[PDB]
Amino acid sequence: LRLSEALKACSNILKDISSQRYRDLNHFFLKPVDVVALGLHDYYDVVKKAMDLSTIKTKLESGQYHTKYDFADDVRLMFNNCYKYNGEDSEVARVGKQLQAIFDENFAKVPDDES
Ligand SMILES: CC(=O)N1c2ccc(-c3ccc(C(=O)O)cc3)cc2[C@H](Nc2ccc(Cl)cc2)C[C@@H]1C
Repeated sequence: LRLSEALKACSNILKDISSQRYRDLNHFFLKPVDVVALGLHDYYDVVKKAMDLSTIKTKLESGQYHTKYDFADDVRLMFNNCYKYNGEDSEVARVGKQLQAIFDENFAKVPDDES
């Protein structure tokens, strides 16, 4: 599975946002939400499709994203699930916003899909 130049750039961004350098922002997003471990009420009444950084990596590296936009859709899904479930004043949403801002700045530099 050889990725396009755009999706290789996406892989590098994903690695960067998932890295130890941002651990205080990303640790909440590394692995799937586990309703039992986290004590959550009503999570899947609010969130239709869960997403997290490990799943994004699996999907990217197994060829499930055809364009950089498919990849970005799942990054945004992950963040939006967090905001909508937890509320934007929650601690986790606040760090999410910081991580998303880093993602957005870097994703704007990814080349065209056909290059
Ligand atoms: C992303 C998201 O929306 N949620 C989420 C996901 C993972 C973890 C989590 C992840 C790893 C650990 C750990 O390494 O121990 C602990 C909690 C925690 C949460 C959120 N819980 C939480 C986050 C911050 C604070 Cl100060 C208190 C509670 C719940 C939410 C569903």
